[PDB]
Order: sequence, then structure tokens, then C-alpha cells
Amino acid sequence: GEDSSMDDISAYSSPGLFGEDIIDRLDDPFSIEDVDISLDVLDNLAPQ
Amino acid sequence: MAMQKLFTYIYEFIEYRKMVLLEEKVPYDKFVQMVLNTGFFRINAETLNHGIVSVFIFGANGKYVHHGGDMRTLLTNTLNEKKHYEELILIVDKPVLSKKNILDIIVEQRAANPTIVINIYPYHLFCINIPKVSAIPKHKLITQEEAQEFLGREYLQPQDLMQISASDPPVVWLGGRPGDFVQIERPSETAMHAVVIRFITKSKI
Amino acid sequence: APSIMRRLPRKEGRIRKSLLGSQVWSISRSTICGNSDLHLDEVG
Amino acid sequence: ESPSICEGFVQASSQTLVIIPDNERITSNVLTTFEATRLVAVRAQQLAINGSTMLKKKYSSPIDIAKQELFNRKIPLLVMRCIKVTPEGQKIVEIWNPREMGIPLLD
Amino acid sequence: HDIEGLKQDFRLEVGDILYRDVVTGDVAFFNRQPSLERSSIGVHRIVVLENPKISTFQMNVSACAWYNADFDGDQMNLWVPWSVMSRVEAELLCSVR
Ligand SMILES: [Mg+2]
Repeated sequence: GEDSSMDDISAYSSPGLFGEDIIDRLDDPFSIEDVDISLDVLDNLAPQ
Repeated sequence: MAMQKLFTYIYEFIEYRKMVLLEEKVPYDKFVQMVLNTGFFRINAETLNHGIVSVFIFGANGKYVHHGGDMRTLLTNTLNEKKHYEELILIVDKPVLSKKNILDIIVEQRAANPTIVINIYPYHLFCINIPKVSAIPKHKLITQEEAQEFLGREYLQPQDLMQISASDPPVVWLGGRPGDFVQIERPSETAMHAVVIRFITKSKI
Repeated sequence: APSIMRRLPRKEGRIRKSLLGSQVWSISRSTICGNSDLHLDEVG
Repeated sequence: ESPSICEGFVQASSQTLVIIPDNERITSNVLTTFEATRLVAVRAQQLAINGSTMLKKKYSSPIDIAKQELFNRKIPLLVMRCIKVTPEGQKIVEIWNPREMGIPLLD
Repeated sequence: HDIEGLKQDFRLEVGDILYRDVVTGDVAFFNRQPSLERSSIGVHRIVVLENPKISTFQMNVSACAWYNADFDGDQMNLWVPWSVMSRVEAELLCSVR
């Protein structure tokens, strides 16, 4: 009843977020996954 | 009120198909009560090919659209009538199209009767003068020889052309069988109306 | 380990990175800047 | 069974080039910018590898010589346009002449 | 052959390929990513800035509308066509005009 040896360390990292069990599979509407730009060229996507 | 609209526009459709009627036209009241009691209103049309086309305006929730035995009986006994029977048309309610058993009897009698073509249409095809609708451009069926000339000039096999289902409302009003060609005069914001030729494929179930 | 099939999909996969795009030689990149004395079809 | 080859008619039947008669062609008689550009590029590469030309005015780059050959109608190439792949193994082309045909802007 | 190892060659045969530097007047492709528009890649005539202290790509301001660019720190890839075929195509087909 006090088995700190076999303890789910996955829960030691506390679930500090509300919707963790729920899974989202759709494309995140903030990523460059389907856009094609390289680094230091992402500066062209700056404001204006 | 789809019954009255259907009643007027089916006869307008028969006129549009350039067919003559074999009988006298009953009024709205007799049509609707006969539909309600019998379950169907049967309309006979004769074409210039001297073929006979029969239309069956089924009731919304009658005895005939629910059980396949009676529907089978109607097809079997009506198709053995000695008319030429170029084409048979069934006009049924919209939710009936999803009901499987009616589609099964339709396809079974289609396979059993090869030369006869059977199509089941929803109500909304014949609740308006389809060729007179503003949003529908002018469809017309080009003959086989002129379609072949167009293809040979274009070096196109018939399967290359854009396809149009034989169940398209303008094609249904025109009477387009699958495998035939329909010429369309579509309004254009760019070229001020243009002509396309579409291939008629097999209809929906 | 990434198997054979894992190499294909996604942006960094074989297709969307090596096939639909490519890295090239003899190409240069730099910051652009204005030059009012260049023709519109000229680059400094 | 079989290693996808024994029944594999992978070898496609050889095609015969059918050239549409000069009075039957129905494609444009003016070079599209793509076709003119391709003609100039092919001619200029071929001058780079060979060097021969029919020009009177001598230029210092094959690009200029090929461009003038297209403009002055002495480029020795024929744009052939293919419109079919018949199941009968019969490729239908119509061979056009860049010397007779019109030339787009390109400038 | 490298050019610094050819102190005794002094001869270029007909059919030899020489890789010369890009001089003013050469055509070059000029691209800003993302390449959304058809005009995001175009060909500009090279103007070589022989000032060694300048390292930026310089363009006319009115040419920014092709690439939707501004000079707030944007970077644009530039490559010079070296083959004859690509040079012909670039000057005849992809020119910004
Ligand atoms: Mg910027």
C-alpha cells in the first residue's frame, strides 16, 4: 500500500493541463506543416 | 402541396418530351383521391417513335412504397402488357429513395426486362418547369452523328467528355438515355455564353 | 527506429521534402533592400 | 505465383507516327511563347555544343544567334505537336514549321 | 580544372566549358518565400554592386509588389541560371515584364 518503488512516474509529472486525456488529430491551425518556408526566411512572415 | 404542382408539371413534362396522351386528363380532385386510395396514378404517353411511356405517381405514404411484394406485382403485371413500353417512370417521395427494398425490386425488374428502361425519380424533379428555371442553362440532346463529328474533329473518345448523370433534372426532362450526348449553352461572365458537350452516364440508383 | 514506411509521409518525409521539393546548388540568399536607382527588372 | 513479369506485357507496342496533312492541321499557326522559348533554347544549346550557324551578323553568344535565327526564320527545327495516343499504337502528330509560323512577342 | 592550377594551360579548345563570374546584364531568378503568387519567382537583370561593403540584395521599391515584400528584414533567394537552356528560358519566359 506504500509502494513508492513501482509507482507510475507518468503521474509524478503532474497533469497540469485541463484536457490531457482528450486527443486532437486534426491539423493544428497554427503550424507551418503544410506551408513551405525555411529558417531566417520565416522573417518574411513578420507583421506587415 | 406537392401533389397539385406535381400533377400540372407531369403533364407539362409529357408535353415537353413531345409526347401525346393516350387518354383524357382528369382534374386535380380525381387525381389526388385516386392516388390516395389506389396508391398510384398511372399516365400513358406515346412518343414520335411510336413507343409507350408510362408514369406512376406514387403516394407519399401509400401501400406501394413500403412493401416489395406489391411493387413487384405491379411491375410484373404491367410489363407484360402488350404495349411497346419504351420507358417506365416512377415518381415517388424523397425519403423513399433511401428505402432499399424498392431499389432492389427496381433493379431486379430492370435486369429481368432488358429492353425496358425503368427509372425512379423523386417528387422535386416534376414539381416545377425544369427547363424554365433561371439557374438551369439550355440543355439539348445532339444526335449521335453530330456528336461523333464533334468528337472526330476533337480527336476525343466519348469517355473524354465531361459526364452528366442521366438522372439530372434537365436531362430527365429532355429524356436522355445513358451513352448519349447533351449540348449545353451556359451563360458566361467571361465570353458571354459558351457551349459545352457533356456525356450522359448511368443514372443514380 | 523509423522504419521504411515512416520515411514517406508528413512534410519531412521522403515525398514532401525530397521529391516535391529539393535542395539545390548555385543558389544564394540574402536580405533585400531598396535601391531607387535600379530599373524594376534589375536586382543589385 | 509468377514474378509479375512472365505475364507482364510490359513492353508497349511500337507506335507509328501519323503526320496530319498540311491542309488538315487545326492548331495555331503562331508560336506559343513556350514553343518559341523551347525552340530558342534548343537551338542555343545546340550552337553551344556545335557552333555552326546560318547567320550573316556574327554574335558572341549562342542565345543571341538562336534568337535571331528564330526572328529571321532560319532556325532548323520543326515543332511537332502530338494530339492522340490511340489504342491502335498510332501516334497522331502534326509537324509545324517555325520558319513559316508567326513569332510571339518574346520582348 | 581549377583556375589557380592552370598557369600553363593558356588554351581553351572549341568545346571547352568555362565557368565565368556573373557580370552585370546576366539574368537571375529572384524569389521570396512563401511563393504564393505566380510572380513570386521572376527574372531580373543582374546589376553587380562592386562595392565590397554591400551584401544585401537591392531591388527597386516598385518591384516589391511582385513578391509582396518589404524591407523590414525580408530575405529573398537568388540563383543565376548557368546552362544555356535555362538562360534562354529565363530571359524569354520568366522575365518580370
Ligand atoms: Mg517583411
